[PDB]
Amino acid sequence: LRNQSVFNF
Amino acid sequence: GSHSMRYFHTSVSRPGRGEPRFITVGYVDDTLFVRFDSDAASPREEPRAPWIEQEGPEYWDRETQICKAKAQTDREDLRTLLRYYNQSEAGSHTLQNMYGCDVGPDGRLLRGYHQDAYDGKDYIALNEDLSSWTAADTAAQITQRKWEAARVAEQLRAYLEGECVEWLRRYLENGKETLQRADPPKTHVTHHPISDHEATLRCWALGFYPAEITLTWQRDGEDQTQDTELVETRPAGDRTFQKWAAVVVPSGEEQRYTCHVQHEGLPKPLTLRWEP
Amino acid sequence: IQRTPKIQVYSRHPAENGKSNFLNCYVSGFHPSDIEVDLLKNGERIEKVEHSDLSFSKDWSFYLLYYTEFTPTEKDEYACRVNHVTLSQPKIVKWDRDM
Repeated sequence: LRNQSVFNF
Repeated sequence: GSHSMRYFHTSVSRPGRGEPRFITVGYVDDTLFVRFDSDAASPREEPRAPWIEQEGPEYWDRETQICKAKAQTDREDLRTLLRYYNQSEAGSHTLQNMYGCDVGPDGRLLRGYHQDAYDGKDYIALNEDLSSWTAADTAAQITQRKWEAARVAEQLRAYLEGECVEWLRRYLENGKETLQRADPPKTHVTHHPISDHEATLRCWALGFYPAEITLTWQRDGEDQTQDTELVETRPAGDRTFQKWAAVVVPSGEEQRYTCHVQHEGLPKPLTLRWEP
Repeated sequence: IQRTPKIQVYSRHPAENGKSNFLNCYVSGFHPSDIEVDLLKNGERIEKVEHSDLSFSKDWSFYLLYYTEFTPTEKDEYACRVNHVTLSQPKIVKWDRDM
């Protein structure tokens, strides 16, 4: 199951 | 035995040839089970293993949404890194990300991972503590500062210790027929005279799963680590792997060399020699 | 800074003349990801060739498997021809049923 969290550099 | 789950992601920009191509694949050990490709006919996350096909429509929609959102964040991040590295907008660049978890035979977390690379070089990595960062340079330190401010490591640790380990455990159970079967290597030694005074002994390992294996040559019981030619482990296409290890030996001394094979499908390491 | 592909050409199963098999060309350890791979039969490009989905190793280098179904014979020569930004000319690796 993938991680749903979104993070940008 | 022990197991791993990994998600791999690659975005490749191509200025003047449209938007970046995004491909992500998911693995349990050396078995591919899911794939998403932005340039496919109808990009959706697709099953690649029978044991994942039982997952319902809600699973496939959730995964597809996450893939599409990651393709978008990668496009934004490719633009960011051009600024952080003072680069022209004209060249092609690559962004890679890997994350996942390793579990032991009891299903407990052995290690969690989350790491990024730009143009094939380390950019930023979550450390083994799941609490601190390794930034490769002053550009990645800018991301480190933003991620420290936003408590990103804490969000990743929660996923890695939680959903990652539990869903890995679920897949191992649903795919127990294949994921929990180790196929031992089929082994043999070939002999190739090179000259009147030397010959190559090549130790072969075929049809094994998972890919992890150790092939070593000993001469009179001593490891020949610096004199052994070791090819990269390679996929056969039927889920199994192949590998060989070779030594150049003086003609007539062949019986002094023994090949030693270590693999999780073997109860005891094997020893073999050229059986002429 | 780029990494040139490692190339291995081999069969799925030990080769037996007249017995159906798969011819593989495994390209690995390369960066950037774009690469051109052809499988050749007697120096000419084979048309039905499939490939795996782009993935990468712990050190970020990429790998792909190119493959085709084939029935080996004593006479037919097989090879893999690879082009990459690190190569000034295509690299041809012959299939040797002992490698």
